Amino acid sequence: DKPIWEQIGSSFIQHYYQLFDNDRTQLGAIYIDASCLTWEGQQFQGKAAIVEKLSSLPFQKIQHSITAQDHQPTPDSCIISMVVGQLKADEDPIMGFHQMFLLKNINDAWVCTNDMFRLALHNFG
Amino acid sequence: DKPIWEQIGSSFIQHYYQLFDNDRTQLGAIYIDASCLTWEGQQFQGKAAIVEKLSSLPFQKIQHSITAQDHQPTPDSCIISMVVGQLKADEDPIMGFHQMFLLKNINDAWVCTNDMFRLALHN
Repeated sequence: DKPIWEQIGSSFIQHYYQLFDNDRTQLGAIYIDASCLTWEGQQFQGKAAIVEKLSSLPFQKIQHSITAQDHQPTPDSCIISMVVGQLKADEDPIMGFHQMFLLKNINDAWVCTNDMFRLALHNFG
Repeated sequence: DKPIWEQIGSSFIQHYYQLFDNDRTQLGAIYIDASCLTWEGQQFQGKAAIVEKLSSLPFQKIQHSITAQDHQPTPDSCIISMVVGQLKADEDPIMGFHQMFLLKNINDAWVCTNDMFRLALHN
């Protein structure tokens, strides 16, 4: 009785972070040539540029934890998902993050066409 | 200047928060009948339900400030806008929030088809 979009969105999220936290050089499998990534405000178009950027991050170990995830179907048969959570890389402070994914079913598989990620900064005084 | 999707997206965000902060019962103006909202994990389907929920919020006045806004175009001619910010309702403590919008041009006008909102935790 759980909607298809929640089932698919939840499984996609789990798989994405599993790949991210263990071997991000293998993340291309979930993107396509026409994909777009926005990381910390910077945009990257196309699978090649996206995998290059993600693989390039100066972290040795990364772990994501999901606080909440919401999924909805969109008018063009896609699935849109919003994730709020925390992340811990190396010995950097744990920080919150927000991420959005748009999934489309192509060739009988759900892949990501749009990925937007932003890490929270702490507001100092 | 800014890419077309950032121009449209940033203008939509301004319209949405201006309506929320100044006359939220008129928020229907930026939705369509089939829009969907998930608010603090609860889903409100259709413009009627969405506008009733937002109108019903237990505060008289609210002000939002956007601390970061990111926008992307999609292959199917839509725009995704991702926002982080702070808000203050009446005399309550300032609270952080995250919101995401999916926009589509329907009947020659950009409108929101999907909206997700979450208040910042802070355990």
